[PDB]
Amino acid sequence: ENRAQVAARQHNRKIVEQYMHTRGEARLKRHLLFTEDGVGGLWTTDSGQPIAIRGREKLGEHAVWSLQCFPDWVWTDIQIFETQDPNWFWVECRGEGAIVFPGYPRGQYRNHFLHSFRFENGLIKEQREFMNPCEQFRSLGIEVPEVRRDGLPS
Amino acid sequence: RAQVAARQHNRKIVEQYMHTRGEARLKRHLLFTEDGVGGLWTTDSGQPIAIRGREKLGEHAVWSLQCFPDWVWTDIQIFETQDPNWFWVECRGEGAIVFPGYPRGQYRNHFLHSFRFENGLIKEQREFMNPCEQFRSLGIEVPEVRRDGLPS
Ligand SMILES: O=C(c1ccc(Cl)cc1)c1c(-c2ccc(O)cc2)sc2ccccc12
Ligand SMILES: O=C(c1ccc(Cl)cc1)c1c(-c2ccc(O)cc2)sc2ccccc12
Repeated sequence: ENRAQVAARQHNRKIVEQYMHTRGEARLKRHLLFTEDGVGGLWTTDSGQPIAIRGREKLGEHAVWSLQCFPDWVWTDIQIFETQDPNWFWVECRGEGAIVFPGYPRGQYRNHFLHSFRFENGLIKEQREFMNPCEQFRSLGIEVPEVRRDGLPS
Repeated sequence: RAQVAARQHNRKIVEQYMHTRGEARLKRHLLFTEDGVGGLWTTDSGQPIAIRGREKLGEHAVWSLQCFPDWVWTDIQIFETQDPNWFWVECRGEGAIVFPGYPRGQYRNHFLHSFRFENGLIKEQREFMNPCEQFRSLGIEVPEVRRDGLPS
């Protein structure tokens, strides 16, 4: 049993590494790292609800959009965490690139990210991304509200 | 042996931290090293708000019990890692928010916590969430990214 779990964790780690280092035109094939019904997307949004892309095929189609709106995106400072579940990994990293959203000025986006990767049979079943949307607001020229700090300890 | 022993003890401390509620929050700083750091890494400013030192952490807990008087963490999932001294926690949290100068409200959010250990106690705790939900709980307007040109 431990041999099978050990093997799964070593294999899944290699897929996480591959995912995190995928840049440029290779992003068009990142969806092959997922199960046929795998889900990926952004769990921290302006609205409160995740924006998730469901299915390997739709993930490949979303990649076409991503190469237009995040044309040169890179993940940096990658730290991969194995867990007691051989099929569950977390990643702490940063990310950076141009942001080219419709109807907004071209900007430069930088942020800190946490990723969750859950695996089934050697491929990604669920990827979720967590960040602070305030930095994406700033990259688009959108005003970020401020919590008044006068009454807080300081 | 040395790594295994550390991880089992450290997991107990993470569990204790995440289940500390009510007046026991006033003693939660005793789970940290003398120079331990805790705080919020996802803010409105872009910089962390970190509380530095076990003594300042205990002082901050007094403020926290006033402003989050009934706070609980829920849906707690603790992740050990290949570092026996590094743990991650996925959870939710909820309770009243009583912030200076804002209407009393109810705050609910999803959280990730990072716990790094030194010699049996927490050296660094970091909390990550979506500040837009805290804005909502305070009655602060959340900006909206225009979707019109985005796939839907
Ligand atoms: O970057 C993103 C985003 C969301 C989900 C994914 Cl999978 C990737 C980027 C965001 C939006 C988006 C929605 C639909 C769409 O097809 C493309 C982008 S809307 C919004 C709002 C706030 C923060 C981030 C985003
Ligand atoms: O809840 C918090 C917060 C920040 C740090 C900790 Cl340790 C706990 C709560 C926030 C602020 C705060 C700053 C100083 C202070 O002594 C008390 C609160 S300012 C702000 C801004 C946006 C989101 C959350 C917070």
